[PDB]
Amino acid sequence: XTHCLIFQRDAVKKLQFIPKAQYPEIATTNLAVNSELAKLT
Amino acid sequence: VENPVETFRKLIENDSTLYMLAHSMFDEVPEKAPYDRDPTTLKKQVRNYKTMLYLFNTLLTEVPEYFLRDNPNVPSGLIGFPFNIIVDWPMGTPSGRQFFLDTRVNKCLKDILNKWNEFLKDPTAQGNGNKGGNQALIDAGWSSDAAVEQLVNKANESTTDKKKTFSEIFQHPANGTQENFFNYACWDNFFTRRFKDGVRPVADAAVVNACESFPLSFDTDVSRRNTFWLKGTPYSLHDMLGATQDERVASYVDGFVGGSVYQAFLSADSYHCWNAPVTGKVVYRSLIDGTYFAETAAAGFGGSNGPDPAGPDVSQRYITHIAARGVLIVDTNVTGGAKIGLVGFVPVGMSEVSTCDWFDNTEEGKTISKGDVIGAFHSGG
Repeated sequence: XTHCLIFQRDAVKKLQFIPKAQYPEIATTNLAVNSELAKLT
Repeated sequence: VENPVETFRKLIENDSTLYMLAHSMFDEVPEKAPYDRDPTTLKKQVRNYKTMLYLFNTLLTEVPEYFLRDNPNVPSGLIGFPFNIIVDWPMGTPSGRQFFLDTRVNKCLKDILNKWNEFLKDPTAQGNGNKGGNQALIDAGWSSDAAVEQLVNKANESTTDKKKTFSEIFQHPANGTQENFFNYACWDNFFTRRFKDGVRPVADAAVVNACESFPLSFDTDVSRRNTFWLKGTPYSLHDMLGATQDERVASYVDGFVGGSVYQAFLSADSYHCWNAPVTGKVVYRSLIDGTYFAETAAAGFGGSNGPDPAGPDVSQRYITHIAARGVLIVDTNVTGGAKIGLVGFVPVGMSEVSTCDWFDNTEEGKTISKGDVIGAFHSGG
């Protein structure tokens, strides 16, 4: 297996996470490694 | 020079408290079905530590068995985890929880599982010819249609660019086919296999997924230190990052106060390597010794979500604070970086998948590029 990614408070203000990651109960499959997790806004 | 299973036997038998716990953690497992059998339901449940040790010693020269080939409908949570199968119900007892939190027990388990890893990395399968390691995989059922289809399906579930065959997805040695289990020389090479070029393209986004993994939690506004043992397991940065034992990480704990923690789970049939989630300069890297089979009280017998048939599955937030794990802190406020400050990556072991292997490109002071392979989990301690 398990792992965490940790982000700073000021950085989270600038980032849009994908919903499957930010709201994990909605996820039904793996996320693909190297694919988008968060983008700058 | 001593067999690490024998060192463990001596630890148990030469300490009165551990001797007590090593009986009580089995006595506290109910006699009645389904606990008369291990969680796979395929074998009787082990009821004493001597049988446990006998099996641990035997397992030192076994790869995990793909038991779903001949038993497709039984619980599959422990595919890959032969030690876990033996201790899964004991882990869920009050005495078992105490036993698997003992630092000396966990040093012994570390040494046993690392001896196991030596075998899993051995292309001879301990002296059975240059193909011994490969043959052990085939004998264990991994080249069956059931296993290969499972591995292919799991890889395809995360992408729209679906491939028909294992060989289009994962790198493996030359002349590999299903019949020779893709000529993987040993379990370790199969376990840490790489994707073929272009199968996992790096996205333009500032942050990409570091693992082929299933979202678990996303927590905002996390605290410096917290009561991670209470229901729901609030994250405790101070404990997770190891500021307990390394003052050098304490400034990074402070800098993550108010930040966000995202957590995701890697299944046994998923890719197990680690890829850089961001571009930046490594400013801190550590490995932290800890537990293997420690799970929550809620995950045990009488617990509100227990006993877990595949512990520590439902305890994943909890074990980020105590399990064998690693820490990487990347500074993205550098040339070529996304300028989103410091990003942390904390791989956390589960049971006998607890070898946290940082590749040399993550040495403190090096710059990693988003999408670079930077390490891997291995079966081991």
